[PDB]
Amino acid sequence: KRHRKVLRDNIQGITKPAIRRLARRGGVKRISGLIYEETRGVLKVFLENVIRDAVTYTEHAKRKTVTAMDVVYALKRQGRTLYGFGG
Amino acid sequence: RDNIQGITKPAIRRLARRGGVKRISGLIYEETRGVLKVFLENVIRDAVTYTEHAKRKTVTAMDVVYALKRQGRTLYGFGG
Amino acid sequence: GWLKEIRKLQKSTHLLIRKLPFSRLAREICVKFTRGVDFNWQAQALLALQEAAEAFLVHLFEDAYLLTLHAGRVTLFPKDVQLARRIRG
Amino acid sequence: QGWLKEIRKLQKSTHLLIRKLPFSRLAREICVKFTRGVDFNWQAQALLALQEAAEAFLVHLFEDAYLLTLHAGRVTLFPKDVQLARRIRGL
Amino acid sequence: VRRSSRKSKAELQSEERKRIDELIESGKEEGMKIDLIDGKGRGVIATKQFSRGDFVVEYHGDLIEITDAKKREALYAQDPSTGCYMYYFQYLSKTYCVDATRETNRLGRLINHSKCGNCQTKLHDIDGVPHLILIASRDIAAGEELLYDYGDRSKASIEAHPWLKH
Amino acid sequence: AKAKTRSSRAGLQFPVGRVHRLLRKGNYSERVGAGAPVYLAAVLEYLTAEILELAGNAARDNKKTRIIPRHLQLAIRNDEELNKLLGRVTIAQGGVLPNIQAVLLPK
Amino acid sequence: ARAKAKTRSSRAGLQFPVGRVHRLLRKGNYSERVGAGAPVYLAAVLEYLTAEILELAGNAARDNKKTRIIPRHLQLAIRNDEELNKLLGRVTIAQGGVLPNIQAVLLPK
Amino acid sequence: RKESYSIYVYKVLKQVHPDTGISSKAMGIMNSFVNDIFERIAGEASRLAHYNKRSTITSREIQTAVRLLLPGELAKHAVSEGTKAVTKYTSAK
Amino acid sequence: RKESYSIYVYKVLKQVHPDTGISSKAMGIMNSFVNDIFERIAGEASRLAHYNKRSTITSREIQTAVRLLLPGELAKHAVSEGTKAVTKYTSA
DNA sequence: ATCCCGGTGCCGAGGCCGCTCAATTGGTCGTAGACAGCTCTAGCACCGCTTAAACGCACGTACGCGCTGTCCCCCGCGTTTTAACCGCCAAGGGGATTACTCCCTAGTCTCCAGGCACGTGTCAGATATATACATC
DNA sequence: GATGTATATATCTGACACGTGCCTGGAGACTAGGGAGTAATCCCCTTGGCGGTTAAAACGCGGGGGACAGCGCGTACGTGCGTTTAAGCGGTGCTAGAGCTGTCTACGACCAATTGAGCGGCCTCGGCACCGGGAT
Repeated sequence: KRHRKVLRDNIQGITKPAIRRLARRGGVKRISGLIYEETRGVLKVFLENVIRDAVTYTEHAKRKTVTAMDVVYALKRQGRTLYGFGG
Repeated sequence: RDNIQGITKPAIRRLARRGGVKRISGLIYEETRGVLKVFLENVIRDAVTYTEHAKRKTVTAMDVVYALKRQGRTLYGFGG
Repeated sequence: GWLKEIRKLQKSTHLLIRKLPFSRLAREICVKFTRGVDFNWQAQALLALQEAAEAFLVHLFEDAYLLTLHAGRVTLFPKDVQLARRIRG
Repeated sequence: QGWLKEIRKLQKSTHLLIRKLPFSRLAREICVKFTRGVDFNWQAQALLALQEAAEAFLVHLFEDAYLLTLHAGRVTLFPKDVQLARRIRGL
Repeated sequence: VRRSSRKSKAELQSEERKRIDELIESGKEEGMKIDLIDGKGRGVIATKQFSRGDFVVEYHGDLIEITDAKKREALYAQDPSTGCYMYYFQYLSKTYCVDATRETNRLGRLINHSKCGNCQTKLHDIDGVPHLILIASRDIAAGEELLYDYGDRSKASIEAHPWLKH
Repeated sequence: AKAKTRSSRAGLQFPVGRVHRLLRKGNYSERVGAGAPVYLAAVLEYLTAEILELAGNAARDNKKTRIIPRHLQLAIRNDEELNKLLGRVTIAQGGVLPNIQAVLLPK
Repeated sequence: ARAKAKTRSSRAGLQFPVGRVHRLLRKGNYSERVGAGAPVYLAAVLEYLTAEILELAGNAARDNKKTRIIPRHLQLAIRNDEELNKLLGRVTIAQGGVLPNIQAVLLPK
Repeated sequence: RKESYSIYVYKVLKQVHPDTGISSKAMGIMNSFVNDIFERIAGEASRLAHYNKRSTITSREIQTAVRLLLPGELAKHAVSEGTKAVTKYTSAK
Repeated sequence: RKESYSIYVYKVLKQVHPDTGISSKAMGIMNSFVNDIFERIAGEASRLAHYNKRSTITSREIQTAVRLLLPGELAKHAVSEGTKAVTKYTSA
């Protein structure tokens, strides 16, 4: 039984109704249809920054588990101070 | 009194023109004087706090440079 | 129909993107800043990263929709999210 | 033209666009509102640092509030645009 | 005389893209030999120190639209001796299909399916047309077999091929 | 002889001792005054009393008796001073203030 | 003090002062101790960044056909560069002017 | 053994709202808030000390660090409370 | 005895553009830039040392602070420069 | 649809007890910084004069804004389908702790050289006029 | 054909690049100690896998809500010009106040002793969530 071949992207896992719910929480009454790829791009950029700094804070501590304090300090460095994770 | 009116209309217009603005609603002048007064109130409150703490009476250049660095607007050219 | 959802979501506080797809996304981005070696993301750090990403995206959409109510629209186009960022920093 | 020569001329110079003495009097009037009725001397380069900062701020504010009024279809800067460019930045 | 060589990100991405394009249009296929594997059929062993993102192969084939894509797989599947050579991908609200059943001097169609393999497929669009690239997502040594994921979860297919889940 | 904590000498609830130790081992200065920990602890207790008062108010408005992250986000974003202070700060599990632009409501 | 001394900057091949950077790292209360390679690393980084900026500043000054780097040329170099502009984003450069940019929707037809 | 301001935030809570609890998540948020405000005030006081070529963080430096970091009415009231506590601490011996 | 970086920026200039001068205001601006980047890198190294319960600021801490503060290519090249300088310094 | 009301329930919070570590006390010293005093810088004030810039007015026309139409594209709905997720389990890596030792840095003192203020020659660039050309 | 702008020459002027005395800090050598690097251990807690479930995503479709282009009115902004005005510059003055310094005194670091507060494990119970019903 021949099967076809496809792939996934792990960014399309940030699904379309998830961006709809994020928008709606932000107050967005009516969302365009091209805001989804733009939002996945914005999210990937933000994550790239915060995760570069979390992974740096880890690699410096000679660890291999990106603790919650690594991410909290990465956000505190970017200026996104996050309360509630052992700061 | 009315020293904010000393920030003339053509001065705000030249600031805008530098910023790229092509036309300017005649109501942007009072808005810009309000915005400028708020910015100065913040920066001068921090400058005068840095002074009053240093037990001085002349707001130095470093007082204002540290006020700006505190608001997050680091200013290069006057020491640091 | 949209308003029974905006009121329903601005009143709740739970997370919006699912946990597992976001975990796979964060681990796919963490595997290119370590040059292909993977780090055991502590399961309480995926939550912190996700809470930060949701609060960021929600604030970004608040500002974007301040911009799409400015242009007279009600729709939130991509030329908005792209300008609520080019203004913000 | 006319506004276009003024723009090309001002975006290319590096002057201080607000007169020095009116801004001096304004900063000295705000320096009194705090520390009620005690005149702090002002180091003549503190007024320059303060004016450099206020002018870089206002020029960036108009440069950011003109992206909101080319975006809104206008060409004319409005007070709405400045208020929104400030309400987005976080001010 | 002391001059910085910093290679601005625009130039970095441009030179990376030109590198992928020239390595694709040259088809060196440096160090991959086809041999026999104990049960799965054939196998293409890689013999280079592969690492994160380094180029491996191109899944060369014939590119088509979706209306015929959803049909050609079933139409060629009527021959029970065709293996698996056609690849789907959704791109710009449009699906395509890499018709690669006919043997060509490329080594993309010569790979089998796994979920514990060593490579994963990406997309590269050399002047619009998307060529389906394959790069090593992890560190691979010289002497390992090419093995990537077909990503299709047809229920009848997973019933028929228990080695798809492997 | 019999001792009483510095938090009690100052009439605070926060620890003057732990604050002094944190000022010392934090490498903020080569020295630390005697009034510095007391002052900092008094300021911290005041800020926390403010935050917890506003959070208790926002909890009684919802007819609840526990303060939860959402209540802290309400107490913060609604007060002007604190929102200006905790401006860069995201409060996990804090939601957003219900604020739908009046342009959007059906006419 | 025999074996005539060569500055640590000279020993490392830098132009910035390893000695002064060490002294600033010490009397600045950044940490109780300070490594021996910390001043050398930090001074090498500072020299690299200053070379990166003075290179682009001189490029701009010779594009304007001048031979003195001025605040305007530093603002040009920094803001036109893609990464220095991100490192120095919050930073106002006194008498630096702004980048010439009239939005393309403004020009006459 | 990890330190935190849980018991003290709880005492202040029992001061302002006696009949009210605080969930463990809001407890962690108040711990992080107290830690962050402490780091802000103490860092600004360290900076105010080093700017004046002095070495001691005194109540002077903390009062000015508060007057810098906190907005208008928070600043005035926090400075009032700190001064009250310092005079109460040096009065009683 | 006023501290500055003027003569060292002069040296680096005469090393990059050997036939180019620098005005006094641009000298002050480069001075402020060096002071500011030094303050940033040192504060970040201090934060790292405090996070990992260490006591010494070392080349490890300074390298991590450089990698955190400078954007991509600047960070790569600055780390290269600093590593080269440290190896040369410990060799000599 | 959604809030007000009952009753279950459950799980997390609030209180209780034993240990331990760190907060308090007291005494000593050394050094930081408070203070008084002195010098001399530069900030404030004023005033005359120039004149650059602001200003007030008028006019036209560029543009903002409200209205209309049409075309297309979000949204809501219903059905299939899919993959997040929760529990359970198993493993095993690596985080966290601790003990040892060694080497790396602070402290000290002596030496000395480089860099900083200061005086000075000179030249890069900002005008000023003339020449030539771009442009609406 | 003004009206402005690109290009050269003359120049001169304040700012810059450079030589010098010296003095303050940078370098060397040595010692000691304690910070951290290394090794080993324990067990937490992260990863991986499976089954099943079901909540949620995906897809397609209709329709009607909204985006966008066009248009006409009218108003309010830009430009131009003669007038008024206030900034600016140069002087002097002067004097408050910043910067520096020497004394010394109070105040904070340090160190031994101790003891009690707080942190962790145990245990109970009720606040808030959930499932179902009546009212708005």
